[PDB]
Parts: sequence; structure tokens; C-alpha cells
Amino acid sequence: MIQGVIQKIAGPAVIAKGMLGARMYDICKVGEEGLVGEIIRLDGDTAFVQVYEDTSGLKVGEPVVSTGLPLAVELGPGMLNGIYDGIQRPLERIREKTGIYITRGVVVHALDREKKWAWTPMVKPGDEVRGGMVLGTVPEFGFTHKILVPPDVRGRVKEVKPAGEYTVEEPVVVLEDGTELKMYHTWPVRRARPVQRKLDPNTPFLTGMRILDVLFPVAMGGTAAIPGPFGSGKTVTQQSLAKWSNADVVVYVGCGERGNEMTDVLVEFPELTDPKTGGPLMHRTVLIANTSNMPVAAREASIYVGVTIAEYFRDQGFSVALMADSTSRWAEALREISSRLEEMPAEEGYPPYLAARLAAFYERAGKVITLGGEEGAVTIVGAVSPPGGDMSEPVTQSTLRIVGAFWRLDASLAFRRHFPAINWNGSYSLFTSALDPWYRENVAEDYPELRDAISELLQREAGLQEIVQLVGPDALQDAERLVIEVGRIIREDFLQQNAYHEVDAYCSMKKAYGIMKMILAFYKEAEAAIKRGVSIDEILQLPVLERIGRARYVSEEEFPAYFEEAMKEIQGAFKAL
Amino acid sequence: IQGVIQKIAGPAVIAKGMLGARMYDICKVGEEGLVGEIIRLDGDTAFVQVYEDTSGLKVGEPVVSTGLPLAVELGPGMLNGIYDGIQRPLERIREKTGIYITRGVVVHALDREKKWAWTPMVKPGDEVRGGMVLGTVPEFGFTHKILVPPDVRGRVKEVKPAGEYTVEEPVVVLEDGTELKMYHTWPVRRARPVQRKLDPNTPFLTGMRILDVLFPVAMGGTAAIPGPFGSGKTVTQQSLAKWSNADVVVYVGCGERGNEMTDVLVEFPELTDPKTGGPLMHRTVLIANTSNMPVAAREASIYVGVTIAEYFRDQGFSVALMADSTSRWAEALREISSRLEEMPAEEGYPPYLAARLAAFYERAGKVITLGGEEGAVTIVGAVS
Amino acid sequence: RVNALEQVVIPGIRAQIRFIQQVLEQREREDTFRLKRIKGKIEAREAEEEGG
Amino acid sequence: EYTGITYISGPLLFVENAKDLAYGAIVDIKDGTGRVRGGQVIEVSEEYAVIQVFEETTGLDLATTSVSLVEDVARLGVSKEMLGRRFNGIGKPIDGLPPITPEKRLPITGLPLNPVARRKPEQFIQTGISTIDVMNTLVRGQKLPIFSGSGLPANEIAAQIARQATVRPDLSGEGEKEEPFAVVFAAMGITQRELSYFIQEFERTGALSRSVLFLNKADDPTIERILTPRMALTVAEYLAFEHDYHVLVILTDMTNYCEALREIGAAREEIPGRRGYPGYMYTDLATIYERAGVVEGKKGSVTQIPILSMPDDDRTHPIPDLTGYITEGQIQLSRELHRKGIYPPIDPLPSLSRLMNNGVGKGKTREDHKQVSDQLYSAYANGVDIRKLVAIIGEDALTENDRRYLQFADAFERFFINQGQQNRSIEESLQIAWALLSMLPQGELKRISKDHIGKYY
Amino acid sequence: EYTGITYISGPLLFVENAKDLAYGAIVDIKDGTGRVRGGQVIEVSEEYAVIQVFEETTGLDLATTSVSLVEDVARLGVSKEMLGRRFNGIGKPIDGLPPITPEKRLPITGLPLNPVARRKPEQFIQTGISTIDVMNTLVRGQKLPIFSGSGLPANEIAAQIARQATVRPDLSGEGEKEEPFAVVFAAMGITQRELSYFIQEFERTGALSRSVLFLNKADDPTIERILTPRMALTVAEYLAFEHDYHVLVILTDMTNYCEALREIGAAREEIPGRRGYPGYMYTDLATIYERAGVVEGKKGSVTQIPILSMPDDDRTHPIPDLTGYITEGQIQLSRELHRKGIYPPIDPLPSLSRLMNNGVGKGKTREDHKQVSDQLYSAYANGVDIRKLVAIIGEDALTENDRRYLQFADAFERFFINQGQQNRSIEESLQIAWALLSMLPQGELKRISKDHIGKYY
Amino acid sequence: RMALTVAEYLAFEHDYHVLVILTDMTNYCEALREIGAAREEIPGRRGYPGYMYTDLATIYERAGVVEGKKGSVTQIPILSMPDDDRTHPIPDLTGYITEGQIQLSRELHRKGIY
Repeated sequence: MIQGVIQKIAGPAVIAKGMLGARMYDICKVGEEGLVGEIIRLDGDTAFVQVYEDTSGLKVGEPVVSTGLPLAVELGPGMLNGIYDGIQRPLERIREKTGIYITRGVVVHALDREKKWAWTPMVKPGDEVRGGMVLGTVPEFGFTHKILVPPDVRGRVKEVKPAGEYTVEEPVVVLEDGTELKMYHTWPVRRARPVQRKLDPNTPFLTGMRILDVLFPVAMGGTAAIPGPFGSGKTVTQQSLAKWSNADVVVYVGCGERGNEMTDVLVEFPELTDPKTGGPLMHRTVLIANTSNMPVAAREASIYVGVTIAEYFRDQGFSVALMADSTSRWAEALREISSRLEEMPAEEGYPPYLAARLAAFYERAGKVITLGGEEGAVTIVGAVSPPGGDMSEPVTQSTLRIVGAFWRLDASLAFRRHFPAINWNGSYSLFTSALDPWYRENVAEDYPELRDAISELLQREAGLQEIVQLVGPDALQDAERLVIEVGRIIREDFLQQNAYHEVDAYCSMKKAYGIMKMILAFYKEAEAAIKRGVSIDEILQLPVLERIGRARYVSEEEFPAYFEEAMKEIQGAFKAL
Repeated sequence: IQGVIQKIAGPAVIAKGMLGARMYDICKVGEEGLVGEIIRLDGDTAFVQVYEDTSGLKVGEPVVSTGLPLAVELGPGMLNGIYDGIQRPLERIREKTGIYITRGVVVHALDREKKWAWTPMVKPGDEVRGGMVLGTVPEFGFTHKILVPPDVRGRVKEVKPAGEYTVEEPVVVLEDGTELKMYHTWPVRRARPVQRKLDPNTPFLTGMRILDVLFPVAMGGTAAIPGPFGSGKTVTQQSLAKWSNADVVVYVGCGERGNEMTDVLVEFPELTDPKTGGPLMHRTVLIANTSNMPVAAREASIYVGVTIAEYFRDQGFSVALMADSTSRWAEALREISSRLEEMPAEEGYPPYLAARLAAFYERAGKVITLGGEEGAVTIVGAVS
Repeated sequence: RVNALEQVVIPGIRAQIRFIQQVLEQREREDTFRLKRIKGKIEAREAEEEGG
Repeated sequence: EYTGITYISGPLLFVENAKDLAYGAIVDIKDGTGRVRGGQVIEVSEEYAVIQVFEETTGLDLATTSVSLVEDVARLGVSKEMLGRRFNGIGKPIDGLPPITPEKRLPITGLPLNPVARRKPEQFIQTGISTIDVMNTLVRGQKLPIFSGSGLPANEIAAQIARQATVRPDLSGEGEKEEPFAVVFAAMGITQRELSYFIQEFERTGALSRSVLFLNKADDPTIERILTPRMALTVAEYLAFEHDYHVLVILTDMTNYCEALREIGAAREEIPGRRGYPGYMYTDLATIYERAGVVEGKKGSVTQIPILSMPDDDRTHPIPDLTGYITEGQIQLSRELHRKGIYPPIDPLPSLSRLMNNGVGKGKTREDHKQVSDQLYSAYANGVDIRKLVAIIGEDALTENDRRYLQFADAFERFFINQGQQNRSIEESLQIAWALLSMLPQGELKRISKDHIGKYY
Repeated sequence: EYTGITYISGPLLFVENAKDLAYGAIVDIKDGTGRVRGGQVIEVSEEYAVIQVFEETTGLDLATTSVSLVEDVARLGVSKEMLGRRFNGIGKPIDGLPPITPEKRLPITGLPLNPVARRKPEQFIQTGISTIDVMNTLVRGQKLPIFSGSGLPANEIAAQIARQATVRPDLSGEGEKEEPFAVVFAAMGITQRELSYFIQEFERTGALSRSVLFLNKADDPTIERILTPRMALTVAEYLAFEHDYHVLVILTDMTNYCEALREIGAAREEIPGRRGYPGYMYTDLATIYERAGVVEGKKGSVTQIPILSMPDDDRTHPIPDLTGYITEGQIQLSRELHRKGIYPPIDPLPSLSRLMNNGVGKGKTREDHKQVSDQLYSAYANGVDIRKLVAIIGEDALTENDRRYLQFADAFERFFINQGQQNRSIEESLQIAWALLSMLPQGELKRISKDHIGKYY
Repeated sequence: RMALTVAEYLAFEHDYHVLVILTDMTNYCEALREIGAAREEIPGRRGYPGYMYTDLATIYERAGVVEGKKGSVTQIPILSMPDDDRTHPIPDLTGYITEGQIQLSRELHRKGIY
């Protein structure tokens, strides 16, 4: 057995002694109320215990008995609909059995066994089973939440229970291998669910904004990231995957989401109804986020227990949208480790483990077909911040800018009316040569052509921008204000979108397609306006610029007929004048 | 002395069984005898700075040490003689190891397996003056005066006739005892005595008008050429030494480029002197280090050359030293001082940088020796 | 522009990098000093197994 | 009384014969100055412990030292009736009369509030500054730091929010005037003027019989600059939640906080990791700010207003760093409008806002400033920015169009942002606002709707 | 056994009886989860070693710890049949075929080539590109970095030109059938897309039947990252020097390699250098670019090309500083080209090879190549400055000469820089050049000889 | 400090006035800095000793006029600037210490003035 007591309790961490048989990165039970530690170092019979819950009364000579599980995540149903911790404890059970205050040493079931779930078997008792094979279909709302065989386990069946409710603990398929397949099954958080092969991303993910796709495309099965210095719109950009994503499985998880930000965002889901589902938004949101009211060391666990949950979903055969809300918070939590263990991290205030545990998080799942023949795609978006306000640091380069999309925010940029805001130049996408197939065939064979063509104009204005701030234009010409005004309209209506309004943005092909064709029209004719002898001053004073300036309020349903009537007005109020 | 390895961290080795160890002592770590050096002792163990990288070395081996402090080697064969920053001959490395270099290489530092000419310029029963007259070697450069090192003014016995004698073979011995051979050892970290340091007053030719006639530094200057090489600047460096009034040229780099630095070496015998009328190679010492060369090779680079020029000075020759890549010299030093308690404290460089920087110029210039002869050590500081 | 450039602008846009630089650099004295004392602890700990 | 020192220097002591001490425990001690001080067992060890004294050592001999475990956990007596009374960081009342009897003795470490137990608030208040109550909308259970530079006032502006803090009677569709409104204070380092300046504006407020003051001076120990914050907030928890009153908490001098934070930062074992400040800083600014929030089942609330005083106008400085991220919706002060004589000198051009169409601007919060907020932004911008662009392009060069931009700058700022002793209700704001907006013809006023325009014509 | 554990901080492990074990060894460690893990044996004492687990950091325990000493010295078997193999990382089966065959044993850490036996370049490689064969001239056995940005994709422009390259040395008189070509790619930190995007293209046209691949996955630890270049470096040796092949090393993203290093050193008691990046770098970076070049008497040679990423491409970063001394000349990718969509992004203006005369000569690349290279330099450069004067003053108010120098630049990006994946020869690239230069009068041709003007217009 | 103390003897007592013509304090800082880099006084302020003023205190102390005895001792520091900027401690700290300053700039050097 593993036994021992507290030697030196210092900070949220406990340093034990007398530890015999203790193994690295394994769950424990710590104190006398159960706070749960992790062996994060050995030095013979002393092992630095890291205790995810903060200490407050615990003292010398108290128990330290390690369980002997490899911080296993308990996989099963009941994930959908219901808040959970980053350390996986349902918050429902806490609020009802304590009070409204979070107290240290609250220990409840990680995966509830105060629930039962209707079983439909499918597998027959005469067959054999295979790792990654469906045993039946548990009906959780409108979704199909299959039950699979844990990888690295197979046998031959001999019995299969008939339909009825059963507790997740009870078996529902038994085998000749000495085992019983239950809907309660261990899989480590340090070991990935096995994949059949890796697939090349080649379908893009629709993140339903006309600037987070159209200009800088993001991939399905991809990875992407957005930063945000000092609260510039770090939290707000997940109101753009709130429901304007095409995922069938949405996992909102936060490394640390402060108290005020779960007063609006976390309560937002039971107050909404997703239109793709047709049913509620919380049906399709897992919820496994962590608060900053929740201890500092719980912030460090967060990432590895929700990534595996993302894999569990990916396996079933559903699009998974995982987005780690402010991944920057796991870094401070990781960095606190050094202080407490007598070590000093990576220089210039950088975390002690850089690439190692960042590259790992991102590549754990992502564009992979499974053992079981289903299509796994994981779209992961890091919503980091630079702690010191520099976008030039190791951890941004290794895995936050070498991904599918890199984006940026300025501080007076977003304040005008762009919510969220992006830098037109300084922001690129690496993946864009692999997102060209679907966009060609499905949308149109000039959707990849027009989207590079809009980006050209947007970044060419930059050419003149500089000289404006050097000594200015003291000469306005016909070819001058051409690029300049156009580009203006483009930044005014196409990058000022709001995520608080469903009329200023929404997930829809045709809105993106449409708006971008209106602008094409205004542009097209303007070049042939000047030649004839039409002053750019009058170009402003056509009402049609205002028609394109009232496409960002238009009702979604109305847009088709609206667009068709408006394309004609451009071409009429240009060629006439 | 002889001791036993205890630790190996990095390229550096630390080994106990040292006691009565000298400072800047000859160390040949292991049974592989990697060219190393004893430094800063600690306890009954020492810290050992091993130039050549270690990766085959196991702990607990025997460590042979000479018990005598590392010195610069000074004898014949240096004029028209290829060597590196450890001062081994890079071409007898090519013949005894092949194209590739496999560490733990030790060969003699001068060509000692040749039979070199001799003529006695002194006799028995006369007394010698330090820094001057012993005997000359006729060579096919000019001449090379093999002179006795400073503070050795005693009586001589047994001076043998003009012929051919190996470097290790004796031609002379002292009447008062203490034997001497043609090879001489002079300390790496000390400079030879002078009588006055003069003032510069003979202009330093560079063979191109504008260079010296407009802006002279004369003989015993200190100059500089900034900006990185590859701008055709290398034109200047070669032709400089090539035309310039001297009788010996010493070329030295450290952290210099790849293939561009090997173009220089083959094109060096294809440079031609105006005075002799034949190659510059006849009368050129190389101690260049490339950049594949060991850790502290480049760091020891400087000091070698300085010394070596002072030899030619004492003889009554004019030397022309060309300090290529002074900026890249610092690279190695930073690395070494990090792994010790000489940690950065200035501005991205250790503060002992300025100390090691000065002495290179301080201990060069146009001055008169104990032997009474003149010569100059003009330095041109390519910082780059 | 010429006049202006050679005074306020150009060396000013210089001194900004310089000021920045130096303070980034000097910050890293505390790094090394702390790291020093860290080292001291580590060795001090393995020196209680073999002595006091 | 355990004797045997090993290290004494500052408010961190180490003393042996210990292992009976727990994390977060009240001890007492003896000193050679003939006085009995305090000590929180912040860290615990094998045969010693780390103690944190509630006073500076200025004398402590090694013949006479003591330790006496008073209590296992660490606490403060807190009762219902303590309103009308003043206090200090030690926790003694400074009134002059016997200390009140507790109902609960609650820990001073703080118990966090469930994110599940809150829900979106929507009842707004009059701050008596127009600019806030339009752009950010200061509602209960929300933070809104007022960023303040060094060489800038901090005291002046703060006072304005304290005497003009008042719920809407039904301007939002309801009141909370039906339940007592009260205020809590706690200063973390104050001089000779800031002491009295605050007290004399609380007699303006008329509140000194219904407020709890936890004044910490600079003549008071430096260790109580980080104790007092937590401490104060537990007396917030007690009176908002469990005795149903809407309590305004106002925290100032969160730079004097940070002085004391730094001390423990490097003098303890732990190493710096936030560009020369600690790395357990996060927790120190989490435990503080995250307590506050309107809880769903309670009528009452803790509305926290942080007031910074941060070194200069750097934004890489530790303080504005973490604070930014934490709070939802922010307000800034600068030196653009403090050279003009405009008190307060709020500037929202660099400032940011994240709640203004997020359960606010909609709901039981009026929609009649909904589109106004969105409009004011890009309109105020057109202003400020081109004031810079003019001095490059020309020296007076502005085109037909841009002329209008800059025309709306000087005007809006003067009228609107000078409030101070002038209160404006929800209605009074919007009227005036629209009349400066008539300076721009239709086409820049696209964001305001057809209704809005006429609404407030 | 080797029992005794002290510190498992991260991916450390200590073991007793470290005296048999040596520095620069690699070893099997036995743990109770059944895992087989390499790990180089570093920082050896006579009581304590440091070993660094090649598999995760989870499963280490203090009950089962043993070490099988493999061989004290660095080892790695080399084969000559590596010319159609495929491997990822260290050298593990992705071709399904055996990893190694021992025909010789060479370490991954030795001491590079004598400079006395280093020859200079005299042949050339054709990548099928324009600008990296005309304006800058890469030749057979050459050191030449490709400076990319992190905003920019390193990785695409890497593998593109990879498969695309087919040697051509017709004009010199050496065939493609007296020159074999071996493409060695060694990457690190590649994502799920990038890892599959490579193998596919390589397999597309034959570039994996005449090449051997390496690419170190992002699921792998940072200890294997490092050995990756040193690995493929040592293989490149045994082909080109000892069977007469002309290999091409393409390293991809050097930054990731240097990051990794930093963590190994920090646990090997050393202090990182400037900007917080390794200071012990100089040596390690040297041996990778200096264990390539030509050889005297062997026609083969390893040509070295590294690719690195830079946050803004500045020189303030250590990452270019170091490199830029040991390598000759420079290629650098700028933002302006790429944004607009030009592939390759290579701008010839920051670029300049330091060796273009010490590579090929006259008649080996046609005689006109020399001066036609310093024509196109000055013709282009002039025009990128009057693009920001194309509408201030215009081009109608500008001289005749300068008007042509505009259009010239535009057609240069379209036809010359860009060609995507199309191949090109020395002769077809000089063809483009002539046509573009016919537009300029003979009066504006002054950067070529009279011979060259009368050679073609 | 030798030059200094030595002179105080001959200065006051024998009554002869002397002016100590001290040259580059650059090389002073430079050399000083090495020592504190192995005893861990950690020099740095901008990369120059932060204990600088401390040592310069006694050294430049005698530079005014005494009472009683005639003849005196007067310091004349002479040192370059690495940059015009008075940010780096080479001219900055030296500034504060001493009594006023006199720069020669480069504003007239540039013209041929001497």
C-alpha cells in the first residue's frame, strides 16, 4: 500500500514523508476531509504532493494515502447538460449539499452514480467485441451518445442485459475475459484514446463570423488561436462560438474564468436555444470549466481532463469544438510549481516547461479517424493573453502561431464598434491551401478567388496609410482616394460586427457570400467611374454606399431577396452618373 | 600528477586525486587524453575546462597531468606553418586521421620530425644576451633567428658547427648548467621584457595610397575595420598584408565563416609578396580557428599570436598581425563564464570581457626589446 | 522634415529601443541572483545526506 | 511559550518547537520591547514554522521569545450590529468603547462564492457621472476598476462616486430603495490629508451611522496592507447576503496593497515570476476580487468598486495587468482631460467595455441607451484621433468631412464629462447627448435607429 | 539494481551506480508500467546520474528502477541503403522496413572535418526557382540560411521546393546520371496538418525513392527534438563522402530546437544567454552547419539549408545573430510579398549571397549570368519606391524612364518571383529576364557589358 | 585614492596648491565591476556598478578649500561619453556627485573648432 503523513505543509502543496510505492502523476486522497493530491515528484520516501484544493486548516501528521489510479478520467454518460469542474466534480452536487460557498474538503462523485440511463443493447451475446466498438445506444436528448469498449480490452460476449434503466456502475455487457463492460470505465488522462490514422484537414470549420473565415480561414480538425492583451476582448470572442459554430458537440472549458465572467457567460447557455439543434443550447454543451474562485492548482489540472472528454466525443462520431478559455491561466498555475519545489523557471518570466506540455495539449486530438471507423475532428482554439504584453515569446511561437490561424487585437480598434477585432495585417493563416477544395465545390468556384481578392485590397491601403502619418496627402488624385475610400467601407461594415447581436453576425454561407458580392460590385464600377470623369467626392455621395452600410443589420431570412434587389441599384447609380 | 575523474557536466570535467596542481596546468583527461586544462581548484578536486567536447568519457578513469603550466611553443617551422587555436598542425591531422577529425588528437605543436638547418652565431666562452643571438636557421622565407629566451645571459659551452639538427636535438648547452634545445617554451599569459616602448615614427605601409598616406597609424598602431565581411571587404585584408612593408605576416581568425574561410586558406599561397616576389605563404603563420574547432580553441586564439609576434619582434623582424573577428571571440567566453561563477552582470556579456579585451592591444605595438631589436606588431581590429 | 528628423525623431526612435533594452537586460540580474540562491539550496540539501 | 529563534528580520519570523500549528492559525508572541504582537502561521515545517506577525519587529531578543496556539483556524468576531462603528486593520474598534460581541466568528481567509449561485444582474444605479451610466452601465455584483496614474488624483474622483451613489426608484422599472442602501470602506495606506478628506465627505454622504470603516494607515504596520482587504470583505458577506441589504464596497490604494504583496514576494522562499513581482500574486488578486457578485436567491449584494493608483501610466505594470483581465468592463482616467480642468477626467477612447449589451442595455436595463452606447463610441473616436493626424498632415489641414469629426470632440467632452457635484438621471443624459450628435449628418449616425433619433429629438 | 531516486522534477530520473554509466550514453530504463524508454545519460557523478526519459513523464516509480547499460559512447548505426527509406523522428519505421542495419557505427556527436580537406563549391543545384538561382546563387556545397517569420509559414515553402528540386548541371558538363540527388528533410514541432501535408507531396512525384525523410512529431518529448538534426546529419555523411552522392539538408524551424535545449541545460546547472535563450547555443548550432560543405578529392558534398522562424524578423532576436556568422550570405522572406500571395515570398533586396563567384563560373551557368544578376537588382529596386508615389504625384508627372521602372517591378513579381511549383532552368530564367529588359532602352542598360547587350536585348 | 591622500599631506601642511588632473573614470568602473562579480555585490544599474557612488565618495571628497591651512586640493575629472545621452551612469551618476558640469558637446567638433 501507499501510506504516510504530512511532513511539511507549505502553501496549497503538502510535502509528505513515509511514502512507499508512490507512482508519478497519480491521483491520491489528502488530509482527513479529502482534498486530492497528485505525486509531482519523488525524492525517496518524501514526494512533493500538489494538492488541487487550497489548504486552510490541515496540519502535520495527517493522512496521505494514494489511490493508485493514473489520474483516470471517468468516462460515461451524463456529460451533456450539467456543470462540472476542471478536476471533474459536478457543481450541482456541491451547491445542493453545502451551500452557496465553496469550502475545502468537499468530495463527491466525479461521475455520478445517482443517475441511470436507458439501455438499448445492439451487440449480441453470441459475438466477440473489439476495442472501439459500439455496445449500444444510450439516448441522451437528440444526440446519440454511444457506449464503446475501452481501447486495449476485448473478449468474447456471453451475456448482454436486455433493455431498461441501469446505473452507470452496473454492467450491461459481460465477457469471458474476467471483465464486465460497464458504463463506468477508466482511461488515463496521460494516455490518449488510440487513433486508426491521421487525416489531412480539408474541410473548413465555420466559426460564423465573416472575418474569422472569409479573410483568415480556420480548419475543421484544425487548431487555431487568438490572443488579447490586458482584457481587450479576450472573453468576448467565445461569444462567436457560442452558437455560431457548426459543432454537434460544444465543450466549453476554462482554465480559470473569473467570478464576474461566469455571472453572464456561464448562465447564458440554459437561457438560450441553438437553431441547428432546434432544441436548447445547454443540451449540446458539456460544461467542464473551472472558476478562479476554484483553487489555483485546480487550474493546472483543467486541460488534461477536458481534452480526453473531447476525445470520448470525437470517437462517437461528432464534430467536437473544444475551446480553452484563457489557456494563459494554466501557465501561471504550472509556473507556481517551481517556487514551491525549489527550482527557478525559464528566463524572462517564461514558464519552466515551454513547448513540452503546450504542443502536447494541442496535438492530442485533431483530424484523426478512429479504431471504430468514425470521423473524429477536433477544433481547438486557445484564447491566451501575453502576461507581460509581448506577442513575441516562446509559447506563442511553438503552438499559438504555427497553427491554422494567428490573430491579434488592438485596444482602440475594438472600442469603435468591432467586437471582436482583428489586425488586418500582422495576422495570417498557414492553412489556406488545403481549405480551397470544399470552398471551390460547395460554395462556388469563385469563392476562393474573391476571398483572396478582398484581402488584397484590405492590405494594399496599408501602402498609403504610412505616408498619411508621414507628411500626408497634399495631393488628392483620382487613383489616390480609390483604394483608400473602398478599403474604408470594407473596415467600417465588414470588420465591424458585434457578437452581442444576432443581426450583426450569424453562421450562414449566403450572408458571407452576399455581403462580399455587394462590395465587389461597388469596387468594380468605381475603377471605370474615374476614367470617364467622376470625382471620388460624388462616389461618397451615392446613396448605394449607404445601401451596403445597411447590409450589416439586415434580417437573415430577408437577405436573399434583399441582396437581389440591391445588386441592380449599384450598377444603375454608377453607369448613369 | 595523476588523479581520478569524479564528474562530467557538459564538456567540462571535474576530477579529484589533484593536489599540488598548478594554475593553467596541462590536463589530458581520461585514457583518451582530450586536450584540456586545469583551472580553478576547489577542495581536494578541481574544475577542469576541456576544450574538446566529451561524449565517450566515462567517470573514474585515470587523468594524466604533466605538472607544468601550459606555455606557447616557439621554435623553427612556424614560418610557412599551418596550426589552429590549440596550435596542432591541421594538415598532419589530415594525414593521421584523414579528412575527418576524431577527438583526443595530440601531435607535436611544431614540425619536430624535420631536420632543420643551423649556423652558430655565438661560440663557447662568450656570454649571450637575452632575446637575441644563439644561432640562425637559414630557411626559404628569409632567415629565422633562433635566439635564447629572456633573462638567460650566462656563459655557454659546447656550440656545435653549422649543419642540420632536429628541433629536439641540442646544438648548445650552458657552462653554468641548465640545458636548452631549439624549441623554447614561453608563458601564454605573460609578455616579454622591454627597455622602452618608444613612440611610433616609421610609417606603416599598406601598399595602397589613400589607406596609409591620408590616415597613417604608423608602425605600432592599432586600427579597425568594421561591418561584416562579404561586402568585398576581404579584398582589403588580403592585399593589406601582401603589399605592406614587413618580413612576416600572421593571420588569425576565430568564429569565422564556413567555406568562405577555406577560400582564404587556398588562396593564401596564391597571394604574392612584392618583396620576395614569390608567395606570402613562405612568411605567414596561421593559428586560425574556423568554427568547427573546439570550445575554448577560439577563446585561447588571441593570446597565442600575440606571444608569437613578440618572438619575431625580438629577432628584428616587422610583423603584421590581423585580428579578424574580434566580436565573435566573445561568443566562447560567454558560454564558459555561464557554467561557472563568473555569471553575466554587465549587459548580455560577462564583465570580465573588457579585461580579456584590453591586453591583446596593450601587449602589442612598436617597442624595443631586451635584445635591442625593433619590430612592430601593428594590429588591425576587424570587429565585424 | 530634414531638420526635424535629425533632432526629435530619429535619435528619439533610437533611445526608445535603448531604454527598453537596458531595462529588459538589467531585470535579468535578479534572475541570475535568485537562480544562484536556488542552486545553493539544491546543493545544501544533497550535502545533508553526506554531512551537515 | 516556545523559545528558540533561527531567523528574525521583518514581519517574517521562524521559531522552533512546533508541529502543533496549522495552516492559518492565530498564535501570540512575546518580544523584548515588552509587548505581545500577533502571528498567522502562513507556512508550517518539520520542527519550526513560518509565522507572519501583525506588527513590524523593532525589537525581539532571543532570550525572550513565545508561541501559544490560540486557535486552530484563524478568525475575527463579526456581528450584525457593528454599523455606525469605525475600525482599523488590527480589528479593534477605534471608537473608544468596548468591542462588540460576535454572532459568528467567520474566517478572515475568505470562503469563495459559487459561480452557479450567481445570475446576470440588471438593476442599474446612478453614480452621478453620466459617462459611466451610458457606456459601461454600473450594475450590482459587477466590478469596474477606476484606473488612476501616479501624479494623478485618486481621491477627488472617488468622493464623487460615494455621495452620488443611488439606486433608480423605478427609472429601470424598479427600485431597491425599499431595502436599506449602505456603504463599506477600507483604506490600505493613507497619509494625513487622505485620512480627514474621506471622513468629511462621509458627513456629506450622511453615512457614519450605517457604514463599516476598516482604515489602514501608513503609520499602521505594512503587513496589514494585505490582511485588511480579505478581512473587510468578510464583513461584506455577512451584511449583504445574510442580512439583505445592498452594500457598496469601495477599495482604494491597491498600490499600497501591492507594496506589501511584494514584501512577502522575495523575503519568503518563493521566487519572482511576473516580471519582478511574485507568481502567487494571482491568488492574492483573485481571492480579493472574485468575492463580490449578486447571488440569485438573495436580495442583497456586494458591489465592489476597485480604485487603483498604479505607478505612472504603464500598462505592463503588474497592477493594471491582472486587474484588466479579471474585471468585465473598465473605466480609465488620464491627463488629456486633466489639463482642461474637467473633474472627473474619464477618457473612454483607450478604455474598453465588455458588458454593455450583455445583460445590460437590454433586460430591465433600458434599451433607449442601447444603440446610443454603440454610436457614442465610433463618434467620440472620430474626434480624439484626428487631433493627432492634423499635426502631421498639415498644421490646420482638415477636409469638409473630417472638420465635422473634430467639431464633436471638444464639445462632447466639455459638457458631458464635467459632472462632479451635478447629478444626471438616465433621461437627462440621452437628451443632451443627441444634440451634439446632430453635428454629424445622417450616414455616421447609421448605428442609431429611426426610433432613437426622434425619441430624444 | 540501480535503485535510488532523487528528483523527478519533470522528466528527470536519478540512479545509483552511475560509475559504469557514462556521459553521452543512451539506455533502457525499466519501470513497472512495462514501458521501454531511452534517455541519454547526462550529468554523471559516482553516486548519481541524470537520465531523461524519451517517453512521457508518467509511470516512473521508486519500486522498479533499473538501467541496462547499452554502450557508454553515443551510438547510431548507418546504412547506404538509406536512399529510399522513410523514417520519422529518431529513425523509427514509417516505411515498415527495418530501421538500421550495422554496416558502420558513427556517433551523432563527433568533431567535424579538417579545413585543410574542405574544398570550395564548383557545381550547382537547380531548385527550379528563379530568384534563388539568379539574384542569389546557391551552389553545390554551400551554407545559406532561409530566414522565415512565425506569422509566415516556414513549413510550406520548405517541403514545396523540396520535391520540386531536381539537380541540373548540364552546362558544366556533368549529368543527372553522373550526379545522384538525395533530399534529407529533418523537421520538428509540426502540427497534424503539416505532418500529413509533407509525406503526401513527397510521395506524389518520385522524391522518396531517391530520398530519406525525418520529421519529429509534436506528441514527442523535447529531448528527442534535439537528437533529430544530429541524427540525419551523421547519415548525410556516409552517403556523400563515402559513395559519391550530393545530399541536400533542409532543416525546418530552428527555434523549436533551441527552446528544447534550454530546458536540458537548466537541469544541467548552466545559465541561458540573451533574450532568455541558450548561451551554450553557439557551439551546438555550429557543428550542424559546419559538418557539411565540400571535400577535396570527393565529388560528393552535403549542402546545408536551414529554415528558422522569427517573431517580426528583427535582428534584435538572438536567433538570426548567432547563425549569421557561421553561414554565408542570406535569403529572407518578407511580409509584403506574402500578404498579396506570391510564392516563394523571397525578396532579393535584403538578400545577397556572399559567394557566387567562388561557386560556379563562366560557361558553367552561361557567361551572361554574372552581369545580368546586377542588372535585375538595380532595375527592380528602383521601382518599389515609386509605388508610394504612383498617386501622390503620379506616374504621368514622372519621367519616361521611371514610368517603365514601375511596370517592370509588377511583372517581376508575377513572372519571375512567383511560378508556384513549375520548374525552371538557368536558361529559361535568363530568358524571362531578357524580355523584361527589352522594355528598358539600351540607354538604360548599363549594368551589363556591351557583349551582353549584343547577346540578346 | 593614492593620488588623492598623498597630495593632502603636501597640500595643506607644506602649503603648496596642486590640481589633480584625473583622466577617464571609464576604466575605473570597468575594472571595479569585475570584483563585485565574484563576491556577489551584483553590479548593475544599467550594466555598471550600482555600488559606484559609494566608492567615488572619498576619492572625490577633497575637491573644495580648507580652513586654516593654505594650499588645497582640487579634482578635475575627465571622462568621455559613450553616447550624448545622459541616461547611462558613465556621465549620469558622475553628474550628481560632482559640482555642476561642463560638456564640450560635438556640436562644434563637427565644424573644426578647437
